[PDB]
Amino acid sequence: VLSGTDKTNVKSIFSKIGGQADDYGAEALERMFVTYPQTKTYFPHFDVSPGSAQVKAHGKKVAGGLSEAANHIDDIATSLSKLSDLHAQKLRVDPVNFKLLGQCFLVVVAIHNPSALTPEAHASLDKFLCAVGLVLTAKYR
Amino acid sequence: VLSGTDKTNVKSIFSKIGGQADDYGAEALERMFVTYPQTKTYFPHFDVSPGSAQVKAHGKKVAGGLSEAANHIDDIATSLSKLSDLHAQKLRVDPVNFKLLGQCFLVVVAIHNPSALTPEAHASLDKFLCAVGLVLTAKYR
Amino acid sequence: VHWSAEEKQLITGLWGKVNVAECGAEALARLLIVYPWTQRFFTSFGNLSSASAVLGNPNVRAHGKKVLTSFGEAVKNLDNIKNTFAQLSELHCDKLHVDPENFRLLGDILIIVLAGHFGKDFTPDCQAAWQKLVRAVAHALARKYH
Amino acid sequence: VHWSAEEKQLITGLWGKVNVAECGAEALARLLIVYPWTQRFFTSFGNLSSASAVLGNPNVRAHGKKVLTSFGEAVKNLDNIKNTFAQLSELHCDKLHVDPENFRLLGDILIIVLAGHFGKDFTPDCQAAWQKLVRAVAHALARKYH
Ligand code: HEM
Ligand code: HEM
Ligand code: HEM
Ligand code: HEM
Repeated sequence: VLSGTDKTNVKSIFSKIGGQADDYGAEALERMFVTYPQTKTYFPHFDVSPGSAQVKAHGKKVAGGLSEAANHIDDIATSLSKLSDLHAQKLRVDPVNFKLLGQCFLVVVAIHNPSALTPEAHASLDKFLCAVGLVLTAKYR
Repeated sequence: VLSGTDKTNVKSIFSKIGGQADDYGAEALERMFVTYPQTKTYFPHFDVSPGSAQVKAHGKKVAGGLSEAANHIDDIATSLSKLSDLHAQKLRVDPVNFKLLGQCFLVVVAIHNPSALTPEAHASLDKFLCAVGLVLTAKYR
Repeated sequence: VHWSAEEKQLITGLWGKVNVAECGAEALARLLIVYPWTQRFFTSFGNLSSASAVLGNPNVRAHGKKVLTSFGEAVKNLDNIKNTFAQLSELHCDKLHVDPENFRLLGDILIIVLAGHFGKDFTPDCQAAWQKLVRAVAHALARKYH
Repeated sequence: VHWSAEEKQLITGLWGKVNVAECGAEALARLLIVYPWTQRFFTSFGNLSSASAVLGNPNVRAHGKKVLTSFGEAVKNLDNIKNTFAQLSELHCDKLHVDPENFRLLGDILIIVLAGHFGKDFTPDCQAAWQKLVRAVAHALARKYH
């Protein structure tokens, strides 16, 4: 449920990818929409073509939540509590979908920072990402 | 993460299937071994043939944990804390496997008690079962 | 999939006694209620959102019955399970964009339905044949995911 | 699966530059470490149990390289992806009893490997072709689950 060793390990990678969060947030969704075309069902009001400023504008807030959840890694569920309704209550998002974005999110850090993502970091980050996807899918359980 | 409505709903079904727990525990594994032959990899020291008293003896303790976890539905992780090492640390059980047993477990209650398992009970029981499978797979996260 | 002689017996003998209108509606209602995200696919059906809303919706009964009849076609063809769901695969995959993992969720829920309804006659052997089928069909809608 | 002309280019052009011994060992080590339950399948390899144990095991390097070469065979045959993994399917399914969902876990981890290793040349289009392949292969080991 997130050991002390994973924590001082996830606090660590987010202070190294800090001022790039936002750009990785743009590229993350963009890769998602290309590699998993189905995810576009949810964003029909957007311009989704490679390059969009809505997509840029959106990725800047997805990074937002991530950076934040990392600042409050002891209390991730109060930190993200309004976002759990949007995704589960209102928009009714298939849970399989949280894996896909997170997966895309790792691809991007590995591209721009091959050496932050050691095997072990890959481990801590991977359980942090789908402890974030559990807070956002919480009301289904 | 288990609302007050799911709770007074899971406390309810376990006082109705109370003194049959044990027999449903035997039949549960038995169905698992027949419908998912792979699960027998884990029990090579057992006699697994339809009828076994090891299988009967084992099912009596799997019911055990369940009944117990229900008695302490506010603190399921302290209730089951020694069982999480056995399954995750020592025996290293594929997590997909917790779904299969739980699925078999619902089949058995629906057989012997068609009317306890309304759509709604089916819902409360289904989130209770894989909050139990999360305590037992906890050390992988 | 390859089917045994004795496997077809358990499957066919049991289909023979199933009320499609009853189960059809159980299967679908339970899906909507146990996995509330499946709800967004069915918005044209007016209000879902509460267990009782789901239960008293005429669309849920009518759609439900159609779904089950579909499994009918599998009981009938046993060897030809692709080719029979080809057009249905295009629809679920290409038009709707239902993630395949929900096809498993509907299979499992179906077994609970037949389980509660048939009691002791859902023997373990039979439940194993039924799983082999529910998995074959779910696999045969996956198809159009290439 | 049906492949486009331009799809084979991205796939084939990129295979051309991959170090199988390097990645082979990354892919397998990461699997063992990120999903520690995959560990029980490899007990014949002596100690696993700690990240550094996994890293410094000669078996992990040798096995890893074999796994990747296997994906090689897919790059080569693109149209014939079944039939080429048939014997390998029997082994993973019939003898070992590896649940198919782990084949997906190994695919995803492979993409992270190629991602970190190729940097900016792992364009989004390319990552989409690579996913189509990793999924085709994973599907082609499922096979013997009927
Ligand atoms: C991985 C973790 C995720 C995070 C941190 C996240 C974050 C957010 C945020 C911050 C907002 C807007 C909040 C506001 O200004 O009120 C949002 C909206 C939204 N999200 Fe997510 N999201 C995640 C995953 C997903 C996934 C996987 C999907 C499905 C593909 C999804 C679908 C949507 C949609 C359709 C909107 C609304 C669009 C709009 O407001 O214009 N989200 N999300
Ligand atoms: C669904 C919830 C489960 C519960 C409540 C449960 C409970 C238990 C209990 C109470 C024991 C023996 C404890 C003792 O006396 O020290 C045990 C052992 C074991 N479990 Fe589970 N189990 C569950 C699921 C599973 C699953 C899904 C598998 C994999 C198929 C599994 C594999 C094993 C094995 C191999 C043993 C040891 C055999 C032995 O001690 O002779 N368990 N479990
Ligand atoms: C796994 C077994 C399934 C079978 C055999 C099946 C079969 C069918 C059938 C017979 C139809 C109606 C035929 C037509 O109108 O052309 C249909 C339509 C539809 N199905 Fe499925 N289905 C299955 C699973 C699912 C799942 C898991 C979902 C998603 C939750 C789903 C969502 C839909 C939707 C949204 C429609 C169209 C509804 C409308 O037009 O109002 N189905 N399917
Ligand atoms: C998805 C892509 C995969 C490919 C292409 C692949 C390929 C291979 C190859 C080439 C061999 C050795 C050939 C031989 O000795 O006959 C092998 C054996 C083996 N594989 Fe896989 N594999 C894959 C995934 C997995 C997964 C997910 C697992 C489970 C965690 C696994 C477990 C094993 C085991 C236990 C052996 C035998 C090891 C031994 O004999 O010491 N493989 N596989």
